[PDB]
Amino acid sequence: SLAPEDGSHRPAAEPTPPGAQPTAPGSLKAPDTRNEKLNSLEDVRKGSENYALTTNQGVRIADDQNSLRAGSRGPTLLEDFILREKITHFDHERIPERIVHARGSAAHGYFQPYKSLSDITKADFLSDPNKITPVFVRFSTVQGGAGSADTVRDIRGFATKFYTEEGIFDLVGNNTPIFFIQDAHKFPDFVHAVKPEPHWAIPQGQSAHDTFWDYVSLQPETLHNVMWAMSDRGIPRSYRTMEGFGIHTFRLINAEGKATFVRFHWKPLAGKASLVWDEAQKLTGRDPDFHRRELWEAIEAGDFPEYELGFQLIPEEDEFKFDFDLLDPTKLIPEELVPVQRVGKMVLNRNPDNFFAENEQAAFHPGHIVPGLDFTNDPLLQGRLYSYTDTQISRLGGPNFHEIPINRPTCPYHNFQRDGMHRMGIDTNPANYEPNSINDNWPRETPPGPKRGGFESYQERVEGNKVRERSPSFGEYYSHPRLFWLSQTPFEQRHIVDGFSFELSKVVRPYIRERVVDQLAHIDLTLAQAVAKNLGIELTDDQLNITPPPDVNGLKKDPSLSLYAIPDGDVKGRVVAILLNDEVRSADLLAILKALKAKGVHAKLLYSRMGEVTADDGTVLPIAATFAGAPSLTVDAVIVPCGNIADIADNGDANYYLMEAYKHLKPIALAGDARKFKATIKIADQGEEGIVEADSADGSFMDELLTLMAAHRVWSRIPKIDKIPA
Amino acid sequence: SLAPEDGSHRPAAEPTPPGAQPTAPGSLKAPDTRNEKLNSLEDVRKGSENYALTTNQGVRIADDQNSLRAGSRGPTLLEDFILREKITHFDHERIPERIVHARGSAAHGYFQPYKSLSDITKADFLSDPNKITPVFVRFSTVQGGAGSADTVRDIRGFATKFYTEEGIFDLVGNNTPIFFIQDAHKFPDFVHAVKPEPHWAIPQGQSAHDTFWDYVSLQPETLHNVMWAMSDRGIPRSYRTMEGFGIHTFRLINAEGKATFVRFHWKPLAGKASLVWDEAQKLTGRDPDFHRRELWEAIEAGDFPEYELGFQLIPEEDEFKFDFDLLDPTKLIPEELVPVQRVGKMVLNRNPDNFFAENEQAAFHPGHIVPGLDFTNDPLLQGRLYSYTDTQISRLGGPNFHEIPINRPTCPYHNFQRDGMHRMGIDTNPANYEPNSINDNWPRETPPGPKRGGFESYQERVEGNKVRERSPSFGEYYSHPRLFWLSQTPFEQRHIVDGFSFELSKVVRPYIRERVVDQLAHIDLTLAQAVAKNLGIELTDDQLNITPPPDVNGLKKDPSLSLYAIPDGDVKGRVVAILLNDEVRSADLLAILKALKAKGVHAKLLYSRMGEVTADDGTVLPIAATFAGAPSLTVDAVIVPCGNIADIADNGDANYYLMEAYKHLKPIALAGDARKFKATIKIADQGEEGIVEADSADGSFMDELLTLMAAHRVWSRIPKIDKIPA
Amino acid sequence: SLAPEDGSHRPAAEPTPPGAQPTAPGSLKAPDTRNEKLNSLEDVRKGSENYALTTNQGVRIADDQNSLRAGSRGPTLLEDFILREKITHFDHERIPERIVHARGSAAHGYFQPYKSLSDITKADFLSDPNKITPVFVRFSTVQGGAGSADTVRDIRGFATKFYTEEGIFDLVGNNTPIFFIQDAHKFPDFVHAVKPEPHWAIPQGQSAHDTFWDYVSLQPETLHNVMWAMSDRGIPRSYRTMEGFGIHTFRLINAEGKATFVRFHWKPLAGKASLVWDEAQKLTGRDPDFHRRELWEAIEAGDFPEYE
Amino acid sequence: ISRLGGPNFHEIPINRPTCPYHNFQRDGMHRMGIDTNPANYEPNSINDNWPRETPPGPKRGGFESYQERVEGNKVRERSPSFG
Ligand code: HEM
Ligand code: HEM
Ligand code: HEM
Repeated sequence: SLAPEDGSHRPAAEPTPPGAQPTAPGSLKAPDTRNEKLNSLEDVRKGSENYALTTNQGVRIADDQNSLRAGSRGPTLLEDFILREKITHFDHERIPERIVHARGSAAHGYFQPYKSLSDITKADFLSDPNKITPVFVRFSTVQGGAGSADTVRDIRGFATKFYTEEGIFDLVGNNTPIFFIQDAHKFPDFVHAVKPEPHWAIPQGQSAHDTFWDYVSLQPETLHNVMWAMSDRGIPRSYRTMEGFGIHTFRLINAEGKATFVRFHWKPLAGKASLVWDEAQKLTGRDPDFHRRELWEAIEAGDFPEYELGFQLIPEEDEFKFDFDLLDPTKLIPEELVPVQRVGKMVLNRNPDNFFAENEQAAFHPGHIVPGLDFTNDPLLQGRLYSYTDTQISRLGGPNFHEIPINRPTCPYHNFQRDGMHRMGIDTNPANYEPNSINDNWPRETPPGPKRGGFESYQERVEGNKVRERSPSFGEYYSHPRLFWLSQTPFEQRHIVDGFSFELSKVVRPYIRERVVDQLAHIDLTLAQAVAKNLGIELTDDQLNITPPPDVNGLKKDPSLSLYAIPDGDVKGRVVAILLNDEVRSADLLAILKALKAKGVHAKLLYSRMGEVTADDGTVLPIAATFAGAPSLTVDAVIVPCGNIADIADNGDANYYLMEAYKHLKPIALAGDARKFKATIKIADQGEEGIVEADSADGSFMDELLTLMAAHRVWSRIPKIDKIPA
Repeated sequence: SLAPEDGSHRPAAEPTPPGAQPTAPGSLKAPDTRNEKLNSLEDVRKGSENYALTTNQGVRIADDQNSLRAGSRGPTLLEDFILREKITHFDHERIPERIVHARGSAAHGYFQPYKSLSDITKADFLSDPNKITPVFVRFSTVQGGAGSADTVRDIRGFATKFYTEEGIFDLVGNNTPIFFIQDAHKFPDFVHAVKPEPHWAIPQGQSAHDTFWDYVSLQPETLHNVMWAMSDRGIPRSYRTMEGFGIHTFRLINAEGKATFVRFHWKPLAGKASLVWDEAQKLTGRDPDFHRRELWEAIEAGDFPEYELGFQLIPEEDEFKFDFDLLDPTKLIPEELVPVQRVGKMVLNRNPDNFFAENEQAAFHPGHIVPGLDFTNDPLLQGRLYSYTDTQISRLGGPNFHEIPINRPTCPYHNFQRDGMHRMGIDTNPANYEPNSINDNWPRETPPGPKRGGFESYQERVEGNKVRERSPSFGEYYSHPRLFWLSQTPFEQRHIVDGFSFELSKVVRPYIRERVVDQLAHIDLTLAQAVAKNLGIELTDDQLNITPPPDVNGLKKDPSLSLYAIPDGDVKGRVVAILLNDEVRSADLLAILKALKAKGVHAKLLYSRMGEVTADDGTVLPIAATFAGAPSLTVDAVIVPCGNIADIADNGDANYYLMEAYKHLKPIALAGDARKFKATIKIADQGEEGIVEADSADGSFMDELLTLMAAHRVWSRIPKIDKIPA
Repeated sequence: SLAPEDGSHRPAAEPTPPGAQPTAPGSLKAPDTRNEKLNSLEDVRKGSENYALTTNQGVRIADDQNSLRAGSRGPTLLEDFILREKITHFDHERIPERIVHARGSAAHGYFQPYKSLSDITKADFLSDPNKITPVFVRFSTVQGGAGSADTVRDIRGFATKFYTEEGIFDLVGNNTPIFFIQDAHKFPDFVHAVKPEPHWAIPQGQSAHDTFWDYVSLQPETLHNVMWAMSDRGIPRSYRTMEGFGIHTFRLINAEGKATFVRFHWKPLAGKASLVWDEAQKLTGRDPDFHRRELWEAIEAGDFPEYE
Repeated sequence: ISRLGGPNFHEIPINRPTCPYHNFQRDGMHRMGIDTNPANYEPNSINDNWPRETPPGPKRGGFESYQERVEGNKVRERSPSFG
């Protein structure tokens, strides 16, 4: 039952493009990629080659194919301890998934700051540009279970665990800069409304159902993050191509004791990019693991996810200087008013070895801060501080979840806590309490100070009566959705209209749709009217006369809110499909592959069957996938070289591949006789912006395609796609 | 610094006698003691001296005395993550106790065979007299909770984990050679009957209640082990002075495939010794931790518990040679018929560092066997095989309880099991199934063989129908109880009678007592009449005429069944109380301590207050405890030196000390005017056997006392003790 | 039939003095003692007389004495679903004990006010003397495990659950009027110092050990409750003869919104009474269930524990 | 047991039998039924041995396994008839 004689079962332990080798555990794929956290996990890494199969008690197994029975056709016997331990472990494999963010994908990496930030914070991980901090990052969706699809419309989580010399700091953020609700007390109501409805547990991974829109229509504080979710921000192309945000205002505390308010940002160095709805939704069917796969394969290829940490900083004396409350997590701070200061870079450069042990069991919690940081009274942040530790208790089995290897600090940890389920650490301290004399009071408290000090809270003044009451300053719900709307390009606005229209069409109770449209009329009447037209709703005279909400501190738009208004495209790590024929013109394929290689763009060679085809010069070309098996959904652009085009000219899958790519706004390039495919996408002979065509592939043809790919999608084609049957 | 300036907070890291120093974690008390398992635990041992106090995430704490509040008389705030982590861990410290044997005391040690047993077993741990195998041993009671008392009347558990090079072997035995029941189906019934009654949860630690004796009276198979429990075997002096037994017949399998039946024995090298019932019972009140303390203090003193492993071996062809079924766990194999062959020595030489992490979390299970051993169809053993894996699941939190450090093998273990709560090992195998080609099928099965082979079951023939039926050969209940009863000394018989008499007097429903007396009359009429007289019950003419059961294979006694018939007294590690007065004669004390020291016997110097006293010659004498503080129950003998005897002659506690010791059959030695105490225990002037007396405490005064100690207790005193008001 | 012909296996369902009859579940000893909470539990009470022995799935069992085997001296078979269920249930009977107060004894009863307290509180259970509120009360020690002894020297817990028409109110108190420490951040340190020491898990049920006195010596705020514990308050004669206190100042709030500060007390109508030390210590050996037994038997006798 | 939290999963409403169920099993996490039987073991006399075993019969009888003949040696072996 062995491996093939040629060694082809084992992936090369070097960087390789997606599809070139089977994927593997990180420590086998990239054994030389190290950091202090990855090294610390070596105590618990288990090999396998050359080892005997055993029970968990170390007894070697002779026959792992059969249960013990009284005769070979007889009953199974109770005394088969080998069968019993294997089946017992299997029967207890599953642990509860996370209440929210159950679907997620993670990797290891490292961070380092660009310069010391000691004038604004004493946090050790930001004190020295040459001090590197290992990280572990998990990206997630919010609503769906751990077996749900990746490219759903949803907010995404972006959680980073920094293993610092002064403790673990978890920055537990999302990919939009606000949340849906203002006070943690409402979190279970909001989550219950977006999650599958309770009688039948439908729908998975979707906010397109009555209960979500019922809640939104009755809680207008949700409308800002709803706008984000209905835009193409809700359907990122990759976890590499979305922004992150801590949402809450936190504090930085320097060695002099000065507090500065801060909001955290991650900027993707691969740039911002999103799918379009129909593409996203079909990809949940054709590849429900698309983002998990893309992240893993980018790290294997050396296309490491990179992100810049950024801080918006506000001095303490400017707390009340905006027209919204800084402590309101439904409000963003526009970068036109407070710029994001660049702070450091994070690089994700190694995949885990075992998804369950490292990803599934990782525990992130925003209460895990370090000296030099502090909280604020944001009432959503305040309630989060209760929930992360308590949940990690039923999910991970007990109070020792910090001893699960992925969660362990790499700095020292010593205290008087003892026992609890699955206790690993064996304490030798004669004392388990303090103050004690019997161990000379060790381990000891440490006064706060500029470095290596004990944690002390910032001594914020508190004055008020004990109340359950929302601050009046939080009761403004429409100005930030309007600012967002007006900062989007015209095509992004169209996609927001379509996202609300699609979702509310799936709400069965028509009055809920009408109440959402009335909320939209309080944001922008153009938006309201465009959604109402798709729902066959007519706005009333009163609704047409609602006064628009005020500008946000004088702003009419802020272009940093748009994905696309400011070009930021980076083609390295993108992928093109190359549709082969049985006699490819090898000069075209040479020119194509050379130009893609120079820009770090990968190729996938597709055909109508698997195996190999031979080019005109004898080059044998292995086929990555069939046209049906790896649809246009999964690539960024499509190139069709010349050769024997008659082999594929009448193939329905090949023609549909181009039609889907065209409808989804992807760049298409056709060389030579492949130009006959222009006819299937039912447009021009003089050509069209977005379709690169030439007698042969070459420097100029590839340059033009690569420039298209740098702009991500061909937005100009939008009006030509409603007629295409695809 | 809170430690005293003179360093007297820290115990000496060297062997010291009981009470000389405070006790400590084993690796701090005996850092030079090692073995392969202790060395492998080093990676999870945590120190304390010189480290900062932190959260579990490694953040240094500055103030561990106060919660975060809004003003120093204000409400506590939810953002106090340091308080929250500390209270959350504490809130979750407890795990379920074991269903039975919840009260237990454990130690590390090692085992070595005296010679290779390869002719009868291929078990690696028995293959070489130079091969030393680490062990971890837990002794326990059965019925009471983890917080119940040590010196109850009960069966004791004796469980040994051997960390072999071919797997963990757990020998999970008790301190009697049979069990109460024949088939595992009845275990919940028996245990429910012995355990506190379900309406009110009384009594703890005791079988002296209606439900236990109701079950016994209805299930005469229980009578053999009940006889053992009612004897002084139910009240051992120490875990170091009891026997252990595997109970079941197992098999040894050699390299040629030959099976030999085997029953396992532990022989205590300190000899056999037990308390008397009134002493045991009072000790549960004065020191409920007396056996746990004694085991720990013996190891800290260097009085290491030592046991010889022995095998009773029966050839396969002798399966049916006895009057009873070898597979019946209510029958013993008399050592007159099959002698115990010595196999090796186990020495327990290190205490744990942390009781919870190493004792509470240890998991022993008799299904953990290694190549060279195998099971038999004993129907109690068969059912045990189901129970120990399952229970260790709710108890220890999941299917990865072998990764808890004390449970881990020291030999390699590799397999395709994955996940489960609290998974520590991070598997790098590309495959999690076999057969596989992707990892060339590793880890791989191993054929059985003479050494280092895979486990294969012995191919025993099975023939019969699927039935729920007890074998007729098991249906004999009285002959082994009678052999036991006949093998006892007269004083041991008297204690058995008194054990039954006391227990049945606590049974509230009189017919249950009557039904039990009827079962006794099927064993031995003398026994049944003596118990009946104590209960005011008169035997009928029919009961007086029940034919005794037959002898066992012609035996009418076997002295190996008695604790005391064949003297095996060791005094090393025993303890003597020395009662001081305010002006002790130093020449007496010097003599006493010198002789005790030469024989390895400990002393505790007692008085009517703490502090010190001064001898006649000015020597300062440190007092260990007061008369009331360390009662006679806790020592093996009592010595009173001369001096100012009028200081203590009318001290009620000093008098009571001697009466208690006397009642409990302990040797008592009186020097000089300490002979005035004869009147308080009613001793005549010619003296009496068991009271050592003289003008001073030498020539042969110490030799006579140490001779009485070697014989444990003064049995011949028993007729005199009923008069003494104590 | 295994019961004796004369029926002396079954205690009479009428009050009887301690030792006169075997003790029995409450609903069999006193079937006509009722309150709203005891009546609401009727849906989950299960009987036994005249019913067949079954699996948990309702399958009747024919032989509850033997495992299924291949021949009557053969190996046990994995298809024995009856054995498997019965052993699986037994293997999971235990749950974690309480972190503190693990040893306790409980009874049902009821509470009634002497007068309407509406001028000081709007709490509905205090609003009318004819309003009866069921209670369930658990008394406990603090340090020992659930199988430790009753007459140790310790603080005792006195916890009452009031099943009111406006919600459950739990009054979770002890038998002395203060506690050992000031701020909850220190609770795990104090409890760890009083509990059995971590290396060897001794001593059970006792504060007479180095780490407790270490902490006391270093934390003089403890000294007041230590005084109480070393007095005979630390060794009550019975749960019926000790006082109870909520310890903390709470607030009462009336219908006008006025707050009054309040501390809560329970006064034993049987009076206050304690053991002496040598008697208490010896009793932990002769009857470690002494307090649990005394409470049960007092109720079976009609000597109901009463507290104001 | 691990999925549903303990050995009393039969008392979760959807899993409950609609016929009678009585036995001597007790306790476990999440125990809903409050047993009033003085006995939690059998054989017992203190409750006249109830609940009681029921012999097999044509209707409403105790379960008994069919007495199939077993013959062979203790082996980990796939029957050749399955190959
Ligand atoms: C700004 C608003 C919030 C953001 C950005 C946020 C972000 C996230 C992210 C990214 C995760 C997944 C961490 C991972 O990958 O494992 C998560 C999990 C969780 N969140 Fe939050 N969340 C927010 C609000 C809240 C609120 C208000 C609560 C409850 C009061 C909460 C309770 C949870 C819980 C229960 C989990 C599961 C944690 C676990 O099992 O380990 N979240 N959150
Ligand atoms: C010969 C008869 C038996 C002997 C000598 C025996 C011995 C022991 C001993 C010494 C322990 C304590 C191990 C330790 O110190 O942790 C124990 C625990 C246990 N026994 Fe047995 N026992 C016997 C029969 C049974 C049977 C028939 C069953 C169930 C079918 C059973 C179920 C258990 C369970 C559930 C535990 C607690 C295990 C744990 O939580 O780790 N015992 N037994
Ligand atoms: C005046 C001070 C306190 C008193 C009077 C008090 C009283 C009690 C009582 C009577 C019980 C047992 C309830 C029962 O019978 O089930 C109990 C249990 C408990 N107490 Fe407190 N206690 C106090 C302080 C604390 C503090 C400061 C903490 C933690 C910060 C705490 C945590 C606990 C916990 C964890 C249990 C176990 C509860 C359970 O498992 O159900 N106690 N306490």
